[PDB]
Amino acid sequence: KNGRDSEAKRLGAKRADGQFVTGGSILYRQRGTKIYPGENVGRGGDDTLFAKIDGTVKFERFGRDRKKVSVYPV
Amino acid sequence: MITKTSKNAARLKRHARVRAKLSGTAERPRLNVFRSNKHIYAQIIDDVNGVTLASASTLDKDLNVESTGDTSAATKVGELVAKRAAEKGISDVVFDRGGYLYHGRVKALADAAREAGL
Amino acid sequence: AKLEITLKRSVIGRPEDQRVTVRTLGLKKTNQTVVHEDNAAIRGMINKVSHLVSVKEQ
RNA sequence: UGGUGGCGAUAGCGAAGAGGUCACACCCGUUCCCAUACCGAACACGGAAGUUAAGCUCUUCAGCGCCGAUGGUAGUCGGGGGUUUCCCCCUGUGAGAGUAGGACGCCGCCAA
RNA sequence: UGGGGCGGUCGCCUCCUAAAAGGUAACGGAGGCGCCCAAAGGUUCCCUCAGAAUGGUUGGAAAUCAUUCGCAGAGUGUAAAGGCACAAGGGAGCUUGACUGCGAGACCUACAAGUCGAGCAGGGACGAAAGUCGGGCUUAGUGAUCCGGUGGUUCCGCAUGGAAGGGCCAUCGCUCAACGGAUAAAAGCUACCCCGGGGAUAACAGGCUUAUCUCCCCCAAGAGUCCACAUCGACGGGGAGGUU
Repeated sequence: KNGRDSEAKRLGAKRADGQFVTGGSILYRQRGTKIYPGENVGRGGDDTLFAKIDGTVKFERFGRDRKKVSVYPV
Repeated sequence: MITKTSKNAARLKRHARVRAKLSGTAERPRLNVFRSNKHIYAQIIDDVNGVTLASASTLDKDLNVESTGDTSAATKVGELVAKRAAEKGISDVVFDRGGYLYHGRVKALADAAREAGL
Repeated sequence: AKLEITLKRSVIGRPEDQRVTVRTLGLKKTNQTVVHEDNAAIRGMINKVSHLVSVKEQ
């Protein structure tokens, strides 16, 4: 049968919004790239988001529809 | 009908590929060339605002040459743009392949601009 | 522009948010009365809990 | 008229008409140079024979496409009322969808 | 599957149930992994489709050149895919999967126990300016402790000098697969058995449900020379009653 045969959850989503972050602070946890690094942040091996600078977090549109970089400390 | 494909289009795609990683946006600007049948251009682009701080093409008088391009006039204009970008040249610049293999006029003007700080 | 707010129904049997709003407004017993100055925040508070409150503008 | 840029096609994608004068390039090539993977096709390299015939600038056109209301409506928020499976009433909210339309872009920089 | 027996099942990944943050149960629905190999993976350049789609010796009639078109089929998959269109889908150089470490942060909130991607700095490297050397989006499993081996030892060594013995740093080896792992250990048989607790199996005894089960209508094809409804009755529908 299917019984349980499932997995554990990965609590993956957003972690900061409109607030002031530090260096490295994780901002989002994705599996592909629904969000792109628009301003001075990076992307880890498993598609994570960085800060690289302590500043204020923004979420803007990529300018191109159907895509949102939505990352801009300071 | 085999039709015909534009030469410039591949140049634009190559420029986009080389421009993805290229910045030449702050202070040290980007220097791009425009190889053409007439001659080759040379100008400065500082992004964030967008201005040409300094520039020197070949069809701008102040001594010329029969070829006004090709191989030897590549150097002949290379050192000329170099001094132009020296008297007003500040700090260094990043060279933009522009979409043309280094080998050739590009390499030529480059070493001239190497003296002009790159 | 002071106005009076009177508690007209008990809070027993009400969800927690309504109870917290009523307590923050200052009311603690049934048939109590209190005065406040009229602004948008007070109007919103009244809008949240309005079936347990009678408002009169002195 | 190039180079170099910016904003969601209202940019598109066509269709037509103009010029090509510059330009940008076709284009003569291939000396040299890069060739080519294989193959002057590119690829460099050499000039300029012929150029606009394209290409380059326009000029129109919603033909497409794009954008898009008002206005309802579905749904829903908190209070109620009943045959309380469900329905109703009041309080807010408010889609999709279609549609009126808009729209054949603009905005730069350095040349010229 | 217990009135009672008659079974799979445990660890990890991905999707529904899950109520537009995050978390959420049931013997609730669907699929998997105990790996790799190897093409690898750095880098610099070069790209372009793909299913169809013009013509087509002969296969591929069409490896066939040429029409036409979407960033498209493809992207070890083991596995669905779920997110990802350069989602890094297609070809060209000497490195490859380095050594010290580390700021935060996300989990956990169990300090737990274990996890996760971290900029950055120093020694020395490939390819080319910049990457990257810290392999290729998330399963292999890093199953600890504990044992044994393989190397190094600025360490200690019972009065002294040694040695036998140990410490410390790297390492290779358990389906400990009931995978947070009682001790290397383990079928029964006992209406011959014995002790302590439990509210129930007893057997609705009564209780709930009415699947059923009984019983009755509504509709009427037809049958009945004939003729629906003298006697009926297909066919559906909708109910009662408490016996099983």
